[PDB]
Amino acid sequence: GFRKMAFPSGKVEGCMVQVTCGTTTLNGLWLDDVVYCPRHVICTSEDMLNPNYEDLLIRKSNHNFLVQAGNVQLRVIGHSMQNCVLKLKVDTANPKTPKYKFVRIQPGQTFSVLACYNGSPSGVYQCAMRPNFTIKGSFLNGSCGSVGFNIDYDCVSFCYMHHMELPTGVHAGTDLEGNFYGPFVDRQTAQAAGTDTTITVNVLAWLYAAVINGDRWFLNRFTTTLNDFNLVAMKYNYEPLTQDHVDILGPLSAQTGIAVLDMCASLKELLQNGMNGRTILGSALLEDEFTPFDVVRQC
Amino acid sequence: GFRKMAFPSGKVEGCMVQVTCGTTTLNGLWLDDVVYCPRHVICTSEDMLNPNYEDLLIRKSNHNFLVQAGNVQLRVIGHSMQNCVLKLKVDTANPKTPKYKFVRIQPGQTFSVLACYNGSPSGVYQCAMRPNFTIKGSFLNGSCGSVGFNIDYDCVSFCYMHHMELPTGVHAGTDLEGNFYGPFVDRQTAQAAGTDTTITVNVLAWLYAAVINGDRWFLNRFTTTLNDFNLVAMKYNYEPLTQDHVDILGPLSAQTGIAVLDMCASLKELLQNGMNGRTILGSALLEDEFTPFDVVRQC
Ligand SMILES: [Zn+2]
Ligand SMILES: [Zn+2]
Ligand SMILES: [Zn+2]
Ligand SMILES: [Zn+2]
Repeated sequence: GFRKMAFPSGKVEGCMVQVTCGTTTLNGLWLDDVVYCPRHVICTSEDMLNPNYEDLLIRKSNHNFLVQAGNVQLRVIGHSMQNCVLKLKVDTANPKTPKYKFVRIQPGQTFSVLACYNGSPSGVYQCAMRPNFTIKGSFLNGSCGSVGFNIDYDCVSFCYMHHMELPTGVHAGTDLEGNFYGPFVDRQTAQAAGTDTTITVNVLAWLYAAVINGDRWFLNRFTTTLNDFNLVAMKYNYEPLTQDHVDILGPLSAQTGIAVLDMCASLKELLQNGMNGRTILGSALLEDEFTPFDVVRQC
Repeated sequence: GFRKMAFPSGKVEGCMVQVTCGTTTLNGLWLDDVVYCPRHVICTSEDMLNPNYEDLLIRKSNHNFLVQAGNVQLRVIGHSMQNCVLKLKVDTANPKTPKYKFVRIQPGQTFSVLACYNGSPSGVYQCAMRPNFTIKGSFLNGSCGSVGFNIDYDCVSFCYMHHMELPTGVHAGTDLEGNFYGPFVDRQTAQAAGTDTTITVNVLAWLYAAVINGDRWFLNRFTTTLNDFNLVAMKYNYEPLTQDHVDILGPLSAQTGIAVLDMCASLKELLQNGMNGRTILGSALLEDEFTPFDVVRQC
């Protein structure tokens, strides 16, 4: 069978802490002797309208930051602002610190989010960095500081920290060095996401998953070319397909005996004719939040 | 926002072990001094055509069972068959054993699956016990023994262990005492799932989630009665709605200001008119794998 699957979240659960500074409380990421959290923990609600973060951070010293792991306080002994994240140096290294790296991921790639509330993990789900650098997530109040990650079996690649819901109801945040994905700033003002487009190479990987799992009704007797496939992609706001994308689809092509362009042709007719009320892998729409790697691990 | 969300899987990752007995290797659940796994670990491929499990298990002693946690062997010192599960008593209690209970869940309830391969957690996803007591999962070879669970913040309720893919491609397994959900037996023969029906109370909870999250186009100016709502339910293979279901939807009703029957009326027109190509919460079909409790925790 085939489902949207997150990585196991244990190695990250042991890294989540609660951070308070004033009445504002959000989640933090404790790795070695550093806790990472979004800087707007130092902001009141009024502050968020137009924050001068350097100035706000000057009125704050170490003892203003309340870092808690379960029922234990960690003594802050140094604070820094790296872009939009606060680095709270503390006295004790996290004993549960896995091997980890910080990676900025690319639009179209997927990661797992450990959704947290006041330092407590509440749930885990898989999601994708939309092309317009937003994510469609699930972030209640106090979920700020929740991190996105991938696990390549030994170490945790941290790639996301949640900072904001935007007026569209969609989600924005940073890498773990504090740089926003996309044009967003951690301020409570109007901010456009811009047009979001379907992750074409992912959609194709899904169809390949479908074929592997027995759903192959959408298979056609036509074929197509890449440029003419892309002429329909632009029409239906799909990312243009490249030869790289064709190569990544290679192993799925080599398993299904279905050439990439032949799949591009069936995708073409689904886009120009719709899906007629039928489903692929139990979805009535074209699914773009599985990378070719995601599909491969499930097959 | 709103996504299908699994529980944090750390407390379960530390319980997964690998079990071998012959060339057959699957996953096990190590809690206190007991490892639990599906009994057909004692079966060859030939055995599975018509296994006499008591007889097969007699030819097996303790030293035939290879129980491994990462790179450590656990000495088996007693073996039992409880229904369709093997209870491998071992010498060392699992140090990471959380507080846990074994619960048999009810059709329509949801749980998280920690999908594993040879004792290693590979991913986690949320799913529902379909009314016909199957689950639509993601189970590669060697995923047998993977467990389903809920976490009620302190203890892990284990409710599922995967035993079988059926000829439909759908999934069947047992509670942790070894009793199949549904009419299925751990034998490689033809086995019908029977007609699967939509989990009506869940679908309604989803619409309530949708309303809360801003999608409310499906709201109508009609209303309806419960029996006439159910007269359309039977037509579209939906579980009949009861007063209990209405009560569970209560808090969502009290939050949305939308009476349950008014929602049942909008559901009625979606079932008899379809969804016209639009989406609710980004789905082009009616979603039934969120309980009212699932929706409530996300709101
Ligand atoms: Zn925030
Ligand atoms: Zn690594
Ligand atoms: Zn098996
Ligand atoms: Zn409990």
